Amino acid sequence: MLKAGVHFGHQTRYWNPKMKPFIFGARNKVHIINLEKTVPMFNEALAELNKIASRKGKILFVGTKRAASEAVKDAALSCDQFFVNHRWLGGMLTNWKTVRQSIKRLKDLETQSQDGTFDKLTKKEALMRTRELEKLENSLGGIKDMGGLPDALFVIDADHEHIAIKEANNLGIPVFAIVDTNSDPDGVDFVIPGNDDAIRAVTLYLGAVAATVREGRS
Amino acid sequence: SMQDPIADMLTRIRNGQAANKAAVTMPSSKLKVAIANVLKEEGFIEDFKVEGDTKPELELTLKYFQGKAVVESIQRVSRPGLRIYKRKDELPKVMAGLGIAVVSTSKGVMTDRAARQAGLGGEIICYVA
Amino acid sequence: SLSTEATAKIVSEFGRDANDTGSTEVQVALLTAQINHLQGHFAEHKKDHHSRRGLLRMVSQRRKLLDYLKRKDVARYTQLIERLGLRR
RNA sequence: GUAAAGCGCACGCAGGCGGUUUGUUAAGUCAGAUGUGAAAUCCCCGGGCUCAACCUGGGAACUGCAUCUGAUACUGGCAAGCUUGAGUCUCGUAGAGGGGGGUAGAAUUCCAGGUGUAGCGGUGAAAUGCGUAGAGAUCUGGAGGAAUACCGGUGGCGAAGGCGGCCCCCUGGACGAAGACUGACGCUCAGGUGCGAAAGCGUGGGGAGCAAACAGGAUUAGAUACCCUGGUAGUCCACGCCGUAAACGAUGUCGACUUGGAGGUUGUGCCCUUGAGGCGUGGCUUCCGGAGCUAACGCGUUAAGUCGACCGCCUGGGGAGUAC
Ligand SMILES: CN[C@@H]1[C@@H](O)[C@@H](O[C@@H]2[C@@H](O)[C@H](O[C@H]3O[C@H](CN)CC[C@H]3N)[C@@H](N)C[C@H]2N)OC[C@]1(C)O
Ligand SMILES: CN[C@@H]1[C@@H](O)[C@@H](O[C@@H]2[C@@H](O)[C@H](O[C@H]3O[C@H](CN)CC[C@H]3N)[C@@H](N)C[C@H]2N)OC[C@]1(C)O
Ligand SMILES: [Mg+2]
Ligand SMILES: [Mg+2]
Ligand SMILES: [Mg+2]
Ligand SMILES: [Mg+2]
Ligand SMILES: [Mg+2]
Ligand SMILES: [Mg+2]
Ligand SMILES: [Mg+2]
Ligand SMILES: [Mg+2]
Ligand SMILES: [Mg+2]
Repeated sequence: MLKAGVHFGHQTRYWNPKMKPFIFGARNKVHIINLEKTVPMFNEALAELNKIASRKGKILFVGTKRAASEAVKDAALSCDQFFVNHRWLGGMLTNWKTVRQSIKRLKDLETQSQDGTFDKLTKKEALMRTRELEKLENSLGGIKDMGGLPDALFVIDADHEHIAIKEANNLGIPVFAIVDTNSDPDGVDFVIPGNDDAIRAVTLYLGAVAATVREGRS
Repeated sequence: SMQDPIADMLTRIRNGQAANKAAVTMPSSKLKVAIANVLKEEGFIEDFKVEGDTKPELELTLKYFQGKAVVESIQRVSRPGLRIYKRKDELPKVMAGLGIAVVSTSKGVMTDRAARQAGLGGEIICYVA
Repeated sequence: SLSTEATAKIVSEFGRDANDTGSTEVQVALLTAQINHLQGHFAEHKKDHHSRRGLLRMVSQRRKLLDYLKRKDVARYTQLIERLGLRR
């Protein structure tokens, strides 16, 4: 309940009859999340992360939304985990074979920027290939070092990242997401009824899951 | 109008199983109860309780095994305007045995399997598999 | 519809007791009134088919009542017809 | 629903189906038995011709009917109820609901007179046409018939077709509110009865505008059309007939279940009513849409989802909704 009392419900009244079971009660033009039933999910969910996280658990943190983005880079990286906060590529999970090829391209590109390996052709070609890395790292970077599908998957909101979840469960990859009112639980196999955003809520569980994950690494 | 009360009870059950409804209510009656009983005794509904004093109800709770409902298929048989009476050797075998056929015998509302052995036939009612 | 004064009045003459507009006898009578009274109106206009549709309903219903009365008490039925000179 | 297929819509006899309780009965129903259900076939087991076909012993089967003895859950009969179905009473509410009679104002046309003068009218241009016998325009007065701008709506009423100025009279339905009352009197409905857009038909009225036909003027290769100038039926009224339509939601009626979001119309309750405000609880009605359904499009608590009672209809295209 501690930090829990810093996010509660959200989303006016659009909701979804699917979240109804996890919903607390409405108020001031908006229902609240039944944290009382969220507490079990708080731990139980994370209790399954450390498990597989024990062996360099390939935990893929997903969060493209503005807020989470600048945060995932830290928490999701402050441990043997992976983060994705820039436009979830179409198939970077299922179409790995084809997507990874992009990562490799990004790799070598870094070596160029690394030392005297990017000093080629006029500033023209430089800028041409330089800007290429930027964007390429924005999407592939947060997963460049992973020559294999993830063991798990922890995405912030199960809505904005819908595409991400869709692929996971399709390949048979356990997904952990924070579904709230205007969210669809049918997807994520590990419900986490909490504010889809909330500057505090996002960071709260972000670091919360991070620890429970880094700890599992013995 | 309610020309067939039984059908309603049956339909209400399946309609709930799909809506994941906890339980279901409705005006009870001798037969409605008997049928609901066999449904519980056979393992299709947790339990059931008929409320109301002057106006009887029926708190019929739907059962669910795992990620699905226990009642996968339930339909009426000896419906009105077209009754159905089988012999002690005609009783149908629902779902090759994995199912049940609620039949009203001259000794009560039992299941096909039970009634069959007892050596008595009766009027079918539904095929809850 | 019918006038309250004439309503309560007839409700008593056939009411099984004091204030019982539910009794079958009452209904039949109550209906027969609006019936014989409306004819006068229908004798005029005639082409008021829409209002005619209603009239017929009162008839059919009255029949469904009188029939019921006889099916559940041949006594009251026969006597009821008298004070109303209906069903021939 | 769009492939063939929901009667254009209602009322309703026969018929089919019937909420709930106790008792009762035992007809349907279930059980047993006894007759009988020809033998032969068929079938199972077993015999005989070297085998097989074929022949044969026994049994099964003949799922049918009748009688006797039981059983009584369900259906049926009867008795007695009950109240949630259906209906009645009291008081209201909204409404282009229906039948009748009034009456207002806007405009059109026509007639009469004033003013006034060479145009008007029309088209893509024109032309027919109307004009110096004075049109058009403008004004004044009068006649006459038809329809009701605005309000007006993604709105309301109705069974359907359909139903718009205002006033009155006669009249039907729907909805709500508290109660009080009857006690399943219900649902569907072949046949049957009635209602039925417009066009059309009969008699007799009416006739401003519009307008099949018809007549001119254009266009065109032609133009028995589209366009223009005219114009008869009819359109309006009364009474009677005709019964069709893409009579369409192209979706029969009654009832019960099944996530949600948004908007309209109408009743009632309750609120610091302090207010528009907000909180309930009924009716009807639009849009989006989930599950599920569907061949797809799409339907989606007003289903085309999940079910029950009854009815109607389909069975390849053309010939033909024709012939007889
Ligand atoms: C004056 N407004 C009325 C309004 O009061 C109401 O009134 C009608 C009334 O106009 C009808 O009358 C109308 O139809 C008659 C033939 N059926 C002929 C007279 C005509 N006014 C009445 N039959 C029914 C009322 N509810 O509904 C129609 C309306 C036009 O909106
Ligand atoms: C779900 N959409 C709804 C739409 O169904 C409709 O809802 C009305 C609601 O406006 C009425 O509300 C009315 O009465 C209230 C006091 N009882 C005060 C507000 C008033 N408009 C309700 N009484 C009945 C609903 N069906 O109008 C409002 C809406 C938001 O668009
Ligand atoms: Mg077609
Ligand atoms: Mg068709
Ligand atoms: Mg129809
Ligand atoms: Mg024989
Ligand atoms: Mg009985
Ligand atoms: Mg309507
Ligand atoms: Mg006509
Ligand atoms: Mg005529
Ligand atoms: Mg929809």
